[PDB]
Amino acid sequence: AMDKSAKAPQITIFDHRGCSRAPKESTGGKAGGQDDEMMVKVASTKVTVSESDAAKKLQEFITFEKGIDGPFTSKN
Amino acid sequence: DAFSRVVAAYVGGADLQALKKFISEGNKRLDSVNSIVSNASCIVSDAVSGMICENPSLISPSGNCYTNRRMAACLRDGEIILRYVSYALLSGDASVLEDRCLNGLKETYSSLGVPANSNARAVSIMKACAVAFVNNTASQKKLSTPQGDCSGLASEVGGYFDKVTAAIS
Amino acid sequence: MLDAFSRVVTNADSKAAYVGGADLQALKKFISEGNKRLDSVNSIVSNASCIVSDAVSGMICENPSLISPSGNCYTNRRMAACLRDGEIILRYVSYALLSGDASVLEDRCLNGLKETYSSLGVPANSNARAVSIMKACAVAFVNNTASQKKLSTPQGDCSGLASEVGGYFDKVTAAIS
Amino acid sequence: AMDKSAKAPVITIFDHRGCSRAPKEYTGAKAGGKDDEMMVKAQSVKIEVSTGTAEGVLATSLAKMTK
Ligand SMILES: *C(=C)C1=C(C)C(=O)N/C1=C\c1[nH]c(/C=C2\N=C(C[C@H]3NC(=O)C(C=C)=C3C)C(C)=C2CCC(=O)O)c(CCC(=O)O)c1C
Ligand SMILES: *C(=C)C1=C(C)C(=O)N/C1=C\c1[nH]c(/C=C2\N=C(C[C@H]3NC(=O)C(C=C)=C3C)C(C)=C2CCC(=O)O)c(CCC(=O)O)c1C
Ligand SMILES: *C(=C)C1=C(C)[C@@H](Cc2[nH]c(/C=C3N=C(/C=C4\NC(=O)[C@H](C)[C@H]4[C@@H](*)C)C(C)=C\3CCC(=O)O)c(CCC(=O)O)c2C)NC1=O
Ligand SMILES: *C(=C)C1=C(C)[C@@H](Cc2[nH]c(/C=C3N=C(/C=C4\NC(=O)[C@H](C)[C@H]4[C@@H](*)C)C(C)=C\3CCC(=O)O)c(CCC(=O)O)c2C)NC1=O
Ligand SMILES: *[C@@H](C)[C@H]1/C(=C/C2=NC(=C\c3[nH]c(C[C@H]4NC(=O)C(C=C)=C4C)c(C)c3CCC(=O)O)/C(CCC(=O)O)=C2C)NC(=O)[C@@H]1C
Ligand SMILES: *[C@@H](C)[C@H]1/C(=C/C2=NC(=C\c3[nH]c(C[C@H]4NC(=O)C(C=C)=C4C)c(C)c3CCC(=O)O)/C(CCC(=O)O)=C2C)NC(=O)[C@@H]1C
Ligand SMILES: *[C@H](C)[C@H]1/C(=C/C2=NC(=C\c3[nH]c(C[C@H]4NC(=O)C(C=C)=C4C)c(C)c3CCC(=O)O)/C(CCC(=O)O)=C2C)NC(=O)[C@@H]1C
Ligand SMILES: *[C@H](C)[C@H]1/C(=C/C2=NC(=C\c3[nH]c(C[C@H]4NC(=O)C(C=C)=C4C)c(C)c3CCC(=O)O)/C(CCC(=O)O)=C2C)NC(=O)[C@@H]1C
Ligand SMILES: [Cl-]
Ligand SMILES: [Mg+2]
Ligand SMILES: [Mg+2]
Repeated sequence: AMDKSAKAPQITIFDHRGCSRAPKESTGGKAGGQDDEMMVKVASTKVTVSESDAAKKLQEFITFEKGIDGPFTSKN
Repeated sequence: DAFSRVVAAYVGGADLQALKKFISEGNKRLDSVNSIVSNASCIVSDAVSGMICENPSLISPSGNCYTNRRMAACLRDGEIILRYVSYALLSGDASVLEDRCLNGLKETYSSLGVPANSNARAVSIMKACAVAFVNNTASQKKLSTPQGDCSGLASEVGGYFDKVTAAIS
Repeated sequence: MLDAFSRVVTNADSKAAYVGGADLQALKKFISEGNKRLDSVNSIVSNASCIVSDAVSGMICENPSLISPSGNCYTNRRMAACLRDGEIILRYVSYALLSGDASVLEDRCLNGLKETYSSLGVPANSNARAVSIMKACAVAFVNNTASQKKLSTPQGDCSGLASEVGGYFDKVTAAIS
Repeated sequence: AMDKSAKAPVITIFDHRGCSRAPKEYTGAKAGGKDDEMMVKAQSVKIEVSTGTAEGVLATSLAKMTK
């Protein structure tokens, strides 16, 4: 059941082949190849949006502009 | 099993090699997931903005996004929904999406008065976003992905959005 | 000068100023290209969060050391300050585009800015790349050559205003580089 | 001079031609046409960025960078 906690999977995909920051977070050893420089991280974290951040977004939204992608579908 | 326990898990090296043996099209699948997750802020913003510009009464004093408190909850919910869809695509399965995000969600939204036609439109704009990111045809593109066909993965993520739509409409 | 915004631009108070109706009619003949100019400002400021976030994330993917433990965007505090500065600069550029004059941008944003960044160790090469990405975003929103269906405005040629806003970003680049 | 206040001019362009919500904030003279349904607002505002936003940009940057 949807448990009302506002927690959801937080994914980070690190394709860091060639990255000079050495990997130190894996736990299952080495593949002996480029999987050793890549990682998928999954956490369960509460999603939160502050009221001040929502006020910033409303000031953008209220003028009925858009990004590059998509059709313009506003009638205002 | 590791991601199941979580839903942090840090899957790299041999564990990542193993992970890509148990999900279909593992390398393409992780490209597809990253194309959505790394662009999630613009996806949620564009979907809520587009919901509102098609129906500006949502931010009038009688609308369900009125007040910063309600707008914040709506932006949050868009991100929660996109996260569960993204995780469905990462796992290749809808079971956590159904159990932890969708089961009970319509009943909650009905009690709250969160407008289902508006919600369906936010979800539909997120779906269009995610399809274009998977196929790398959004206006912001990844530069150096090996060329090939990810229409199967784009169809699969479309199906996860459709489960959301069906549950809440 | 836009007289209604005189107290806005000197930070003399926090009161909103409003230009509508006959005051707006007169504003659009005081500035040039009035309707297109206001459309251009609208398309930039309504996308401000994404322009700034894309510019800072792009600065960082080109130079990942910025969020290494020794980098100037490391920690939420430093990242927030950098995003904040990106928005401050974008907004002063948007005011130059609104008024058709760089004076407030030069006087209230750029004058003394490089010396502040020098004192703090805010890396000018990286700052210049954040500004150049924001510039590229603004030019694409203003001179958007997609079909009418994808535009929020009646189709026409806004390359002039795109060049103008480009020159205001170039004043930022020259001041801080 | 740059006064270190972190304030900037926040501009909001309200072109609300055809809008059923009546204009009220602007109390100056009327134009007698579509300019009475449109307004430029400007305000000196301290620009603030949240920890959540900073965390989101950090996550985007890590996911998009490669080497
Ligand atoms: C290369 C890109 C980078 C340059 C150049 C640079 O200066 N920093 C670079 C990368 C970078 N990585 C992190 C942090 C994390 N990276 C991982 C993923 C890797 N860990 C592994 O074990 C493997 C594979 C086996 C990886 C691939 C993770 C888990 C972290 C920790 C952060 C997190 O989000 O969990 C940073 C952040 C600063 C730091 O920790 O060094 C940077 C900038
Ligand atoms: C039409 C679009 C709308 C429909 C349909 C609807 O339900 N609400 C719509 C619009 C709407 N406007 C506001 C708020 C403000 N509008 C202005 C600008 C107008 N005021 C004027 O005096 C003139 C011209 C002379 C305008 C054009 C202003 C300044 C505001 C106040 C808020 C601001 O951000 O400063 C809203 C918000 C809710 C409300 O106040 O009604 C909406 C949804
Ligand atoms: C790291 C891998 C990395 C990035 C992150 C990315 C950064 C980057 N972005 C551009 C250019 C643009 N970004 C735009 C932004 C937006 N468009 C929208 O529709 C939304 C609302 C908003 C936020 C995403 C725009 C309009 C542009 C300009 C068009 C174009 O794509 O170029 C650049 C190019 C900058 C340049 O031209 O100098 C870069 C570097 N790129 C990455 O590499
Ligand atoms: C209100 C005036 C208004 C909107 C806001 C806008 C809403 C809208 N957006 C789409 C489609 C897409 N949006 C995308 C988003 C992004 N692309 C990027 O490059 C950045 C990072 C990000 C944020 C802006 C994308 C990828 C799409 C799909 C594009 C394509 O298919 O190639 C639509 C269409 C939704 C539909 O098809 O059902 C709409 C309406 N339009 C407005 O009028
Ligand atoms: C649709 C998604 C894209 C498309 C994707 C393709 N990606 C291909 C290969 C490939 N991708 C990665 C990165 C991936 N694997 C990882 O483990 C992680 C991170 C943890 C990620 C982000 C790898 C390693 C590879 C293999 C090739 C390589 O060495 O780089 C791919 C080629 C086919 C295949 O491998 O199945 C394709 C088609 N390509 C497209 O054109 C659409 C837009
Ligand atoms: C580049 C900027 C755009 C582009 C812009 C065009 N806008 C045109 C006309 C137009 N725009 C407005 C709205 C404007 N006037 C205001 O007073 C306010 C807010 C206070 C705004 C946001 C009006 C009222 C008009 C004129 C009436 C109308 O045509 O609707 C326009 C056509 C006229 C001209 O060419 O001068 C253009 C070309 N067009 C584009 O393609 C790029 C993306
Ligand atoms: C945005 C596109 C919507 C919109 C959304 C609103 N949602 C509000 C509250 C709310 N949402 C949830 C579901 C959420 N919590 C979870 O734990 C998960 C999944 C694991 C999800 C998807 C809950 C349980 C609640 C109520 C409790 C809470 O606020 O945290 C809401 C606030 C309503 C109210 O307070 O008046 C809004 C505004 N509103 C819209 O108009 C569009 C369609
Ligand atoms: C982002 C693209 C940069 C970056 C930015 C940093 N800026 C930091 C501090 C700082 N910035 C300003 C200028 C700002 N305040 C103003 O009032 C105005 C204009 C009117 C502007 C443009 C000042 C005065 C300060 C110091 C005081 C303050 O932070 O309030 C900063 C350090 C923050 C901290 O450690 O707390 C950073 C990180 N850093 C980057 O790496 C890129 C290039
Ligand atoms: Cl774009
Ligand atoms: Mg408009
Ligand atoms: Mg001067």
